[PDB]
Amino acid sequence: VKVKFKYKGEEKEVDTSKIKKVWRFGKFVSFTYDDNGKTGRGAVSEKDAPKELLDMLARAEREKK
DNA sequence: GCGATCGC
DNA sequence: GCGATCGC
Repeated sequence: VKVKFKYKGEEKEVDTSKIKKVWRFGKFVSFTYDDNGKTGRGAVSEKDAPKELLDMLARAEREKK
């Protein structure tokens, strides 16, 4: 699933298969992802988040140490 | 300031 | 250990 978001006001897209960590941050769903060997950070407003990312968020929470 | 991650 | 990164 492709996640579309804005990074410094510019459109960006990341596949869920590259996403690492996902968490709720206020009104946003924050995430980190693998950007060809480097950590990338992105955020999408929760109301705009696709289902696949919201499902990953749920899983992340249930299993957080 | 909000939550967490994660660079250094 | 501490502080920048992400949007606002």
